Amino acid sequence: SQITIQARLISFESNRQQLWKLMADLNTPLINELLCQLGQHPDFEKWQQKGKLPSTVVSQLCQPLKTDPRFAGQPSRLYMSAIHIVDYIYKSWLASSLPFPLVFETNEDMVWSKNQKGRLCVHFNGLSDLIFEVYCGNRQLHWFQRFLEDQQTKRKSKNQHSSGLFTLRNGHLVWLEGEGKGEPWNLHHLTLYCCVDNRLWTEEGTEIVRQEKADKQSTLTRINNSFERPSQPLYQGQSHILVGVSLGLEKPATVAVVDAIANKVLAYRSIKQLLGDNYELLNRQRRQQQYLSHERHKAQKNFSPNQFGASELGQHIDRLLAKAIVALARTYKAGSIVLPKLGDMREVVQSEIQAIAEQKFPGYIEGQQKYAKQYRVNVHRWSYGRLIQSIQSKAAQTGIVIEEGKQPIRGSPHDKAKELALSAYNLRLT
RNA sequence: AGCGCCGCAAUUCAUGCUGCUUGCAGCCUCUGAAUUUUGUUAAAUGAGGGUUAGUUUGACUGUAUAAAUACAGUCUUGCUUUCUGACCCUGGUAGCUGCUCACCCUGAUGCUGCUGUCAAUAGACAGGAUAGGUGCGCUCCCAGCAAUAAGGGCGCGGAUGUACUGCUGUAGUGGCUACUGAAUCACCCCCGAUCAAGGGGGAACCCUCCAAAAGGUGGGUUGAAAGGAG
Repeated sequence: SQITIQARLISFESNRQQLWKLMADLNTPLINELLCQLGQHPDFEKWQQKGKLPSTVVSQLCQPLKTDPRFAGQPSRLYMSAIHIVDYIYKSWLASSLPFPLVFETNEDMVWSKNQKGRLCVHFNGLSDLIFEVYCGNRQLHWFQRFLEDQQTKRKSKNQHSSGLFTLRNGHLVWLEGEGKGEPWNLHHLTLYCCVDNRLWTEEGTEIVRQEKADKQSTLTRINNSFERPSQPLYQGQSHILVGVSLGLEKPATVAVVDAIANKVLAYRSIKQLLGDNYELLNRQRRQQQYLSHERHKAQKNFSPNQFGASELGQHIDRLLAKAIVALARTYKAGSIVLPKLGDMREVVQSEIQAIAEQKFPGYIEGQQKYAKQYRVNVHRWSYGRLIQSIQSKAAQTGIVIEEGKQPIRGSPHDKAKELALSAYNLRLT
């Protein structure tokens, strides 16, 4: 699946300042001016009647800005970066003191080469003089090494390699703000974000992609190419087994590995089981959540800038749950991980508070509402969207599917997980 | 008092265990779920602001496997995050500034709360998280204040006046920028780059050999995990 890999690009002060002048003082002005000229263009409104502006506008407004004196000329790929950035920003709008990123559509825009010291280096097409190396960890090193090897593998074939099978597919070159003062090229740390596809790493995965990619002069000309390709068996997840993930307030995500054929349950993996040594994180996140809503509502107008919202502990917990759920779907050979819909979750939470209140104080409504009010204080709504996103990401990475479900309104959390998995299996026939 | 968490107990169980008839039967050593109970000089959550290009969390190749996986060997690079651990501080001055304030009444997802000494409310040297609630946390409670939610009272110089200000400072409390002191570590320590870069020196535990023991070798562990950037 798609995944973005980071790397710190490193070169000398001369090359860095050259790039800085190109971007911050000769292309960031280009970006801003193209943005206003999009704003100050006579037929601005007529396109909003459709709600989308096609690629025509930037295509015709790209070239008049080549010889504008304040721009001092850019390499062609930097013009492509600018036009793609304005495309991205106006698409994000139609729904700081830091230069706009650089956008590279394909890998051929990046040339890789080993130096005498052995490290990988990357230049960009149309630049050819800046020798930005690549800095990264082992979790990313094999990625860049494989990009270099595929580059070396296309040239030996006299450039008869299809571009899709290449591992690296996109790339973002951005500056990142830091501390200190002085010049900003030696202050903002350049970083390369590489977008790849794991589906195109394992040899079996690579051979999977050829069939649909044909779906016309060179449609099948250079499909077959060996590369260097590790062969690892594709994870063949058998169906008939679903891992429902009941989402709730007190138990945010409890799973039950259901064998739906005989309605037998294979594994009631609770959250204390889905997290292990990471269970201590769960309550911790709530300790932060109850904190934030206390401070966020305190400064009602958001006037006071404080540190609330400090950590991404929710993100880490949520991806930990994703990893554990996919691992526990593998261990029982599950053919899906089942999640409910966030659209059908606003009522689920409130039904849960009401049911817990009734089971704690039966009939005594004036005490039921009291208990519910002090229960909303202590246990807050989970970041369910992050959970669903991270679980879908890990499921795509490993290969298991995510299908829609329908959480039951009442019952035990394990009972809700089991019945949610069964409901998803029932909907699977549809 | 109330509520959420933690797991100490019991009970009932299984998602757990036993040779099966392979789905049933039986019992709670390991792994857990629920209900109730309990808070023990006990188990386990939790406990303030920062700090590493940190270690493990990798990839490939042969074997074993019905396999998650284990071993052997080759390479290795540092990106962004989460814990844990260790460590450092609870900032100094120079500005732009917020936000509120006759005196009152209860009081608000209102504010503050650590030990100790001097000292007088208000706070200075020095310790430092174990920062009020004896299991822990809290929009709950308490102690204090409340001008810094409301909301309702109520006043001296003034107003052409019908509105509004003084009693508002030589305050209380939050932001922004700049110069600044300590950590700049992941077994410990020294030297370096922090657009690059690693190399020394050492202690704790090892597997094994020279022998006969000790001692002296070769290799290895000295916390782990996660990741799609918008």
